[PDB]
Amino acid sequence: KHKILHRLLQD
Amino acid sequence: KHKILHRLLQD
Amino acid sequence: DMPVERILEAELAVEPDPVTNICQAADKQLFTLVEWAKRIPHFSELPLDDQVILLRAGWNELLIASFSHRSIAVKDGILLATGLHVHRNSAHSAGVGAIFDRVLTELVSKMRDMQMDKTELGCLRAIVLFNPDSKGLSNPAEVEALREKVYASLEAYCKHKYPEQPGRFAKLLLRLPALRSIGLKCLEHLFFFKLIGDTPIDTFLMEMLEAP
Amino acid sequence: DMPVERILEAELAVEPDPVTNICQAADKQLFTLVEWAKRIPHFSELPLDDQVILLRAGWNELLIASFSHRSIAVKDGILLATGLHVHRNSAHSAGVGAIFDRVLTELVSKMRDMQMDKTELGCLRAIVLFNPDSKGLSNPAEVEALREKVYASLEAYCKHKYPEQPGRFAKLLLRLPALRSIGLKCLEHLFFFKLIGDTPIDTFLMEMLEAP
Ligand SMILES: CC1(C)CCC(C)(C)c2cc(C3(c4ccc(C(=O)[O-])cc4)OCCO3)ccc21
Ligand SMILES: CC1(C)CCC(C)(C)c2cc(C3(c4ccc(C(=O)[O-])cc4)OCCO3)ccc21
Repeated sequence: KHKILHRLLQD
Repeated sequence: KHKILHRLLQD
Repeated sequence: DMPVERILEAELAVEPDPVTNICQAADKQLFTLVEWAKRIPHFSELPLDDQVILLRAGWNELLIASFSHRSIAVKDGILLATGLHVHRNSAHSAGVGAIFDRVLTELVSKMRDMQMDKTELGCLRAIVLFNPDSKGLSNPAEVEALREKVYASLEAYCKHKYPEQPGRFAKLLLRLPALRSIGLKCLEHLFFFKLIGDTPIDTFLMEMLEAP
Repeated sequence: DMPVERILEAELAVEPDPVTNICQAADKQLFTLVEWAKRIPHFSELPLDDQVILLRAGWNELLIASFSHRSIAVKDGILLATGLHVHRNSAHSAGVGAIFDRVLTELVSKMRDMQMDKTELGCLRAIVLFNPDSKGLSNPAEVEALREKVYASLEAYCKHKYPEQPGRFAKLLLRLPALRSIGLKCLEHLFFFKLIGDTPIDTFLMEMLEAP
């Protein structure tokens, strides 16, 4: 869940 | 409209 | 002039299934809310139509702030104006556990942790009352001026009464967005109760749920 | 430590039918919002799950504050991140005139009247971001501490930059309840657009509209 958001917060 | 409220604000 | 002493006097002057009991208390307090507003400096001087607009716009938030502060010494529950204590479990068992918990965690517990006093409560309610964004106001600038006088007095009060707490004024104001959100969610529930027709709704409460 | 200079840098770093164009800009800015948040002191230090919770909880308000401030020199309209100017008449003609007008009257016009600057905007957004009432937070006290540091810095900034305006700090904070209400109404509209399926909704925007 929240796939895109997690990937972007990855940094 | 707003019958009760008007009457109560009458003071 | 907006003396905090007058606002405190207004608060002191009005001090006395699960959902059906809560709605009954709400109807009861609406009458008391009108008496409270009349005691707030300059409110009764505004034109009648504006007085109506301000009350119709803020009654939910105004009533929520009041029972929340009244419930500061209550554990996991609220104290209704009718004298009945409502526990979190009862609210949950009635289908309104989520919004009830928001009231407890975002308002009641926060008021308790900072020991919000009756003067501060009164000022926050006065700020809520004097909402210049209320639609239809004949003179929004006049209401904005009143709001500004209230928060100027509140800040002065906080710095004098609690000089050791520099962030108290800001902390108080920052409970307003939460109050606004909870009030809107409460209204949604009330509209649903009305729509379903399975919960008794008294005349004044019903009137507040009518279209503008 | 929460230096206002860092918050300002975050703002400057991210600076570049009618409803379909507005939603396209929203999707675009969601990517930029993540970059903005990472630049806010201590945000990236919070656990990943909390970072997600704070962004999912405040993206609407965060994006609304941004395009509202970006539209301060625009008359009766807003400036989208895509470069397109949207006038009040266009919003009305698309069926979202009421919420569009609220943005103009309660946010854009107020920011313009007080000449809210980019540092103040950044601090208000940082306060919105660090919302301790967000459900699921592993440590709400930690987020509350960050919020407190932001408004302490903001108040210091206001008193130093605008000493002639004692009520400016309070005025800034009092735009938050309006922002909260408008954000909720915006979300309702977005859920409806999604439900109807007559408006293109990009992947990130769509993801923000998914259940927790
Ligand atoms: C929706 C429902 C039942 C859910 C739970 C809470 C306690 C938030 C709630 C509060 C209200 C109330 C209200 C309740 C109690 C009192 C009181 O006892 O003073 C005054 C007002 O009505 C208007 C605003 O708040 C009405 C309905 C609900
Ligand atoms: C519902 C609809 C179309 C009504 C009118 C307004 C302008 C409030 C609006 C705003 C948004 C938006 C948004 C719009 C523009 C921008 C931008 O240009 O930066 C960024 C975000 O999305 C999320 C929050 O705000 C989405 C939909 C709507």
